Amino acid sequence: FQKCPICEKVIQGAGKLPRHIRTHTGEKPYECNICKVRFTRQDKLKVHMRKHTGEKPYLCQQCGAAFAHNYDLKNHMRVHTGLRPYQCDSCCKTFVRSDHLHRHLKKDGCN
DNA sequence: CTTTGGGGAGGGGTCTTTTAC
DNA sequence: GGTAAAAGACCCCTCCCCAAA
Ligand SMILES: [Zn+2]
Ligand SMILES: [Zn+2]
Ligand SMILES: [Zn+2]
Ligand SMILES: [Zn+2]
Repeated sequence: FQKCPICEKVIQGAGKLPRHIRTHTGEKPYECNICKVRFTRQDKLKVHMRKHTGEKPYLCQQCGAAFAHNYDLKNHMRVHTGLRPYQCDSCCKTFVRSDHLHRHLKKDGCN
């Protein structure tokens, strides 16, 4: 949509350019009034408030288990299916999180 | 020794909803 | 009444870090 005036990086998000250039300041305008811990963006503050309020919006269809994070629900699925989701296309190894697969590719030669 | 698994964080994208023109 | 930009809601990703395999 538009280009960053500082880092000259293009953002495809509509209206997300102000969000990007606000990170260069380093400010944390959003503050948790309970724990006095400040975050970078409003949505990050909102998910942090789930810790204090105890809300568990993510539900398992069959288990009924409630989790505060989407990935926690995804990990719970692995106790039902027993399937490790991420797979390396060359070394034929499996991983339980996406960054673990990325770490394997960068750090090791896979083979 | 290296590798794995998870917590917490920041950073971008898409869809929708509000808001300022 | 209409339009476009920003904010929200939620999604995804990787990185730093470190007990635990
Ligand atoms: Zn920038
Ligand atoms: Zn808090
Ligand atoms: Zn379940
Ligand atoms: Zn591999």
